[PDB]
Amino acid sequence: PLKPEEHEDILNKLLDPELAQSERTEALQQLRVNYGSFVSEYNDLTKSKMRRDLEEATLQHEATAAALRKKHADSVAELGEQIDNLQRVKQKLEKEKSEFKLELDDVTSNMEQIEKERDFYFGKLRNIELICQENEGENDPVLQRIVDILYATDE
Amino acid sequence: PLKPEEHEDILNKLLDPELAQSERTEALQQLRVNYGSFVSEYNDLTKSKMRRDLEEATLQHEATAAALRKKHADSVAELGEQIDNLQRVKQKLEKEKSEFKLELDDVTSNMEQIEKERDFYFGKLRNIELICQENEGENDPVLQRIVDILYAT
Repeated sequence: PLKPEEHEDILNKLLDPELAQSERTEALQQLRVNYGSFVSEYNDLTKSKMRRDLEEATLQHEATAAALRKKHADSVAELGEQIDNLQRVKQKLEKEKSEFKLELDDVTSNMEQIEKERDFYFGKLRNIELICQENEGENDPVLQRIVDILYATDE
Repeated sequence: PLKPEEHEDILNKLLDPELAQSERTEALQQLRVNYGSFVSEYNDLTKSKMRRDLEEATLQHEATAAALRKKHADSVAELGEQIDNLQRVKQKLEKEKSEFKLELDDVTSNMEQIEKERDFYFGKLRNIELICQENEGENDPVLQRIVDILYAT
């Protein structure tokens, strides 16, 4: 805003008639813009008019802040709910991961005992078969019964 | 004072330099008291504090929205990183769960066979057992060897 100082320098400038027509025209513009945008607004401005204006800015700012707050809050919640989900999911998977983890070797080293049981027996059979063939020339009908059991098949 | 354009009709009186300088000095004498009145009204304590008040209100509001936006873009980043981690851990547990699962599917089926083989063999042994009890009325030394094998530890 043109301080009373600066305005008066312009009015003494324009006083002199032999001032250039580029500086006279420039100096009255200065006074045109200056009056244009603010002087003119203070032609009406009542202490009440601009109290309401100031108050309305205030309302508008809080309304704007509040809407922003609303938005941010909804976003944070949604990120939070995804983390909760994933966590109900981390819980559950590492549960079954462990529930599978040795049910697997409950059943597995169950097995490697049922293996050497199989091998225990298989070896009894291999030795019986041996004996059988040491005495195969005898045509022993009982031995033949036994031999026929050994090589009998439905594995 | 001067309507927005009893002002403007005088910025053009002054424009023509051939105005007499006894009514160039009047048209400026009026512009000068106008401004006198204007500045003392612009300078009014209530109106000036209201001017400052409004200015400072917009500033603080801008400062505050900025702080709120930042607090928000930091949160979302931090929550972002937690969410991605929980997904890469999710995928890791998914792999681990099913690989344990697929191994017990292969190893479960793998021993219902081995069992079948065991029972097959035990059956044979039981068969051979029954024959040895039929013929221990004669007592072959060969049979005794077979019996000895049946009951070994």
